[PDB]
Amino acid sequence: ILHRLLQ
Amino acid sequence: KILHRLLQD
Amino acid sequence: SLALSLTADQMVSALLDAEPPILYSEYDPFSEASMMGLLTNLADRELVHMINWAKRVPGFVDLTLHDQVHLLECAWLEILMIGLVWRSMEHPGKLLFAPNLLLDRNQGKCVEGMVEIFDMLLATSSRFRMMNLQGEEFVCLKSIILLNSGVYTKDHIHRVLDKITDTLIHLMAKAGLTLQQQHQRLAQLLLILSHIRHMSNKGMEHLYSMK
Amino acid sequence: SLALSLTADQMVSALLDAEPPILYSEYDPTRPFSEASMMGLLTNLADRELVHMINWAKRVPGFVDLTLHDQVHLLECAWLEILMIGLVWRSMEHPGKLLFAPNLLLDRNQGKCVEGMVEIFDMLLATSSRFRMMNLQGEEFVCLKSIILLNSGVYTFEEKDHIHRVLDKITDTLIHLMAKAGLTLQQQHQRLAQLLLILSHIRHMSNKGMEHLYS
Repeated sequence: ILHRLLQ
Repeated sequence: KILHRLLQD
Repeated sequence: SLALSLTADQMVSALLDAEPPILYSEYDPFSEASMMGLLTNLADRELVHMINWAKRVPGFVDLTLHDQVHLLECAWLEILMIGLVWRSMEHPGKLLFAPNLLLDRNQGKCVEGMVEIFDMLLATSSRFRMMNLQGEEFVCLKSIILLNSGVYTKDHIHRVLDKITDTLIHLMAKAGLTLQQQHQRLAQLLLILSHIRHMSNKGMEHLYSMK
Repeated sequence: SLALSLTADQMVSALLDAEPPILYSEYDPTRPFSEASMMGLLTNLADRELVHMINWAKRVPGFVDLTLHDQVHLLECAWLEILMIGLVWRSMEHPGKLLFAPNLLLDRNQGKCVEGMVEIFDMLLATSSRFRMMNLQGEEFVCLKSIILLNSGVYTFEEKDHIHRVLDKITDTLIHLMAKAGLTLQQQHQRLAQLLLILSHIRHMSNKGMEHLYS
């Protein structure tokens, strides 16, 4: 979840 | 409290 | 790294430019569940904006993806708290969670154990108000929280932290503060970050218990 | 008040002279190598340190002027932070190890004997390595330790301003030491920030430690 918002 | 006594002594 | 080549004014303007918006609560009984739901809903929408703003914090894109996740998951509650404290500066005795959700210490007693963190948040806001914390100083402190809360759990981050320190001193010297007043105010602001860390840790305990 | 009238050099020598001793831990070969034995060794050591910490706090400039009630409040907020920054300072010259005592030097592997202590052990080791990279001086250390005592409970209580005036003088003392060591003004500002930011991590380690102790 946090990776998708940063990606 | 022991913290009381140690601060008074 | 492009962050280390910026001037102090460019660092300030970049941080002010990346400021996230001030969101509103839902505004739809009086319950601890109704109140915890309104704050949970509000903080979840703030987190999405908080994931955009750190991306624009100079030096944060240079980190690896795993390190960015690490810093955010360490400092997210701190960043929410210092933003709330900043919004509440001009409302003594009250916490402005949202323009339509302004609460005082008494209304915080509606939730068990929140009145303590509520008082700490109020005391932090009163301290910022008596120091006349400036917006340019606020965005510098909030960037420091992001890069420092997870850094010991790395030379690049520390070199960016040094430039943010140069920026704070640059702002104080421009406002006419003497050299002694510059290092005293710098120390006063950074010591508050220890209390904000304290409030975050106390807040995490209740969230891990509420879940 | 004598605290607000001291010079920077008098403040340093005052803090250096108030330094508590370095205590030894029990060395009982009849005790087995278990978690409860290790937690008993650290508990026994910390309890004896607390008695010296209270006398040391009395000798910190400005601490006597406070009300008794306030002194109790500052010590009960900062006591684990002060123990931790002392341990971290003793462990500077022992990379990868924590010098709880001259007869009790532990690495992170030995820290696994107690459940949950390895994460705090790693945090203490990282804080110790950071002090070693910065080349932290003893005069700087006693300044940071006095800041912890006066700052950890100041926002949870005429008096709060007096604490803040003493805190400003300790800041004047840290800068005085750095300018004495030949650091430029920019280096003085940066090093001051680096040290005070570490206090946020020491507060973090203390709060996590209080959780396990309350369990």
